Amino acid sequence: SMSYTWTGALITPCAAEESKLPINALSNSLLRHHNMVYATTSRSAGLRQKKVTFDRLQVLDDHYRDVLKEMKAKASTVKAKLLSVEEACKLTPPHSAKSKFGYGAKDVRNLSSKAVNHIHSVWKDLLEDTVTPIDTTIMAKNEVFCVQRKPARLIVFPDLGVRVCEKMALYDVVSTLPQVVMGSSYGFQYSPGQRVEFLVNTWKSKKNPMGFSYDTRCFDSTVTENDIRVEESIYQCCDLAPEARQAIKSLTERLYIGGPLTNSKGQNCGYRRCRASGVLTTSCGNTLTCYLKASAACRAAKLQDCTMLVNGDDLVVICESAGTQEDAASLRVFTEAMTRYSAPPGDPPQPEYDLELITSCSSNVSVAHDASGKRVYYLTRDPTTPLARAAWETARHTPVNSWLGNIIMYAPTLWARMILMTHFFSILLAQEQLEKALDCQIYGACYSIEPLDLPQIIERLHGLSAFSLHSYSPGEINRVASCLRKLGVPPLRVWRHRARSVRARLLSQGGRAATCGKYLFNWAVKTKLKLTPIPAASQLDLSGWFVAGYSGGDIYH
Ligand SMILES: COc1ccc2c(c1)S(=O)(=O)NC(c1c(O)c(-c3ccccc3)nn(CCC(C)C)c1=O)=N2
Repeated sequence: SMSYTWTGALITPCAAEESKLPINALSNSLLRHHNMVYATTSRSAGLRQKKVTFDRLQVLDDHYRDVLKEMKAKASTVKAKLLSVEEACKLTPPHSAKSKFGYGAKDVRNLSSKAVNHIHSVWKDLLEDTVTPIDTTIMAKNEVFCVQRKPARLIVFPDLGVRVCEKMALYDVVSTLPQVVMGSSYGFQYSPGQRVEFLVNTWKSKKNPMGFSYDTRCFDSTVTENDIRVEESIYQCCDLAPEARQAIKSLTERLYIGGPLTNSKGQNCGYRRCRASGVLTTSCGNTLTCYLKASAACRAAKLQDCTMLVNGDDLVVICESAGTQEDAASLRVFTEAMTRYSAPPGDPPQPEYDLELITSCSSNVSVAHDASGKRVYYLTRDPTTPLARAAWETARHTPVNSWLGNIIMYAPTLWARMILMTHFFSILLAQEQLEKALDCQIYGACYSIEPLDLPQIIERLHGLSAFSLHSYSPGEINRVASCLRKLGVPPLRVWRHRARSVRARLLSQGGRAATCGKYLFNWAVKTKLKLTPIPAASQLDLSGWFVAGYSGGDIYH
């Protein structure tokens, strides 16, 4: 069937949207080429509608069913708990979109009786009714990039009351099942370093390693009614409370499979027969589905000792080469299979023979050296989007603070230590706002984070190594440098200078601020202070930071 059908009503915005980067007194210290940075808006959603709208054919064979049966056997070992209304309420982000039934995110969080009542009545309707399509809102995401212009991405989500019910029903499943079904292929169980560890061990466990990422064209749109029912039959394999079995079947029929789309104004826009981007099971379902399809395809294309790493719609395979000609021909077959399974490619896939060239989850493995001279592997990416967003966040307060997320996930990197950290700690000092907790996203989930805790976080996730890395590779250095010429970011000798000031200012405050100066900015000085383990390190509740994926699933931890 058709992924979408459209009545012709436009995708409308809530507030005014800004596409040109806002500029303040801090901007020029980061970025001169302001017109290179933009925010997508509802206004360009027609371009997106065009490309995500197509017909889907699907042809499922034995490799496909065999693997599905392998997955179900694992899922039948899983036991999920039905969350309480209160518990699901606590998992709602504070900035989550308000209900049309007259209550909001905070009324959910602080547990007001009006919100709890409506939620209960939504649950009860869910238990009694398994057919009635559930209303959803379609919006355009405001995201920020550098010119490469991309149309706004679409977000489709049900009402706040449904979103809470989803959590009651499925939060435990989507946190627990993916790991059991897909084992070490489940990308979201990994921190950055654990991911490098897995990619490196996988790579080097092959005689002659060949790897490739697979870029599906609009994964969401390629997901069919079949796919959604299949993944439901996977959820159903779990040991569940009778009320959870029921809610899951009903949410599958009324919501996950398809449903009407309403704009922010109340007008009807059309109908959806593919994955909704804004539901709880978005991450988990895409993952299970991508894995199911790629595992089968790898069999259909006779790939040798193939190892998969899956994150939502993001897929990378590492296997044994047969030479460039047989490798070239293996992937076309792999891609034909994926195509039959309704997962056609964007850019066709290309074999890589050097791990550092493999881009997956928008990151690559790279190498630098620790204080001992001991070669160390770490994860990095092209910093263009991180820096484009840092620019936006320099001038505008935002619901999610990506600069802080980028420091947590990309601490060992050159561009995150020398730029992100220097620039933003410089800003927090001027506002005296070091002690203030900020919101940031990790694998789709919102975390409230105190900047002063960064050293301990970084030590826990990356080891003291991360405060000592040096002699980065020429490929990494070049990309960072080339990215700065593009954006008009000051050269790295300026940031070193700024960082000496930023560090000394921090040392002066004493306490946590001086711990920040000592560890985050040790790189900046000629004669370095000695970095030992940190007393307060083993105090943070880092449980559930890298358990599962939650993107579009409206989750707060
Ligand atoms: C639609 O399916 C998805 C596919 C891929 C997804 C995600 C969803 S995600 O859960 O939004 N987060 C990430 C993700 C990040 O959010 C982030 C990230 C970046 C900056 C700030 C916070 C998180 N980083 N990486 C790379 C590092 C890890 C693979 C070790 C990511 O892959 N990737």
